[PDB]
Amino acid sequence: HWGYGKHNGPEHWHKDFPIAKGERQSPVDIDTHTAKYDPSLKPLSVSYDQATSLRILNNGHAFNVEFDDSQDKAVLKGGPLDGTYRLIQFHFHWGSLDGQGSEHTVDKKKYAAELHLVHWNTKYGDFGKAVQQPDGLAVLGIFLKVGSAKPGLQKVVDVLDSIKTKGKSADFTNFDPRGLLPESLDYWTYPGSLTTPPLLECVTWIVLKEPISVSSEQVLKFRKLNFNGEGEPEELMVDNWRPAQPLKNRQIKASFK
Ligand SMILES: O=C(O)Cc1cccc([N+](=O)[O-])c1
Ligand code: NI
Ligand code: NI
Repeated sequence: HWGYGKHNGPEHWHKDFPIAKGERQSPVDIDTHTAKYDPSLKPLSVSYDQATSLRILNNGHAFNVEFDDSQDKAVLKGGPLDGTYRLIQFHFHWGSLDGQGSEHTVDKKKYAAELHLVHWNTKYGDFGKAVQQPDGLAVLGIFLKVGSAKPGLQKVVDVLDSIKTKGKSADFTNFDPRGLLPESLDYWTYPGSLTTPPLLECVTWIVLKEPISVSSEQVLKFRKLNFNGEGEPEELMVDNWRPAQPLKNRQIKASFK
């Protein structure tokens, strides 16, 4: 019964999941000066025109916007990836304050939040099987800074009062995740892991260099969510980020010079 506190937070997870101290854990600090430009990288293809959003769920640690992943409707290809990766969900990690919240850091800089678009490799047939493989997932990570509002985020922000507490869901159809992407698809990539239990080492991370801007008011609404279930004492859903982990024997590659 894990979480983000003093008593059950990241620094405890290893007792249940020894993989927490593994060789390819995420997130990491991205040292921009030491990431090497890789000309082998094929260009990134994000194909979200046919996406079908279904539902938004407060899972007790974040909220997930879930997609129909029963066909190739929203897919990621190219970049560092071999093959086709299907969008299953996106979620965010965020802070109690604007000065923290991202999982990845960039030269030790923390952003206010980070958006994760989670995709699984179709060669494995479903998500559950994909997470058992070293190349099972591709997560597109996008930093959020506080400034101007992000218009394409507002639909997400407005429904959050309907999923305040753990286990609540709401219909969330017709949402276009294209409206959450920055202009540039320049990226860093490295092999890593999920950042909550069970911490599986199944992720090719693709972290975009260009952040999106969201308003103060938008992020404030994320911080009104609750970790707890309805009828339990209120614990605001904030600081649901794992800190940077050791890079170990990995290289971070850049798609750009
Ligand atoms: O890495 C995370 O944010 C945690 C996590 C936990 C469980 C599933 C996830 N997913 O990527 O579908 C992600
Ligand atoms: Ni538990
Ligand atoms: Ni995540």
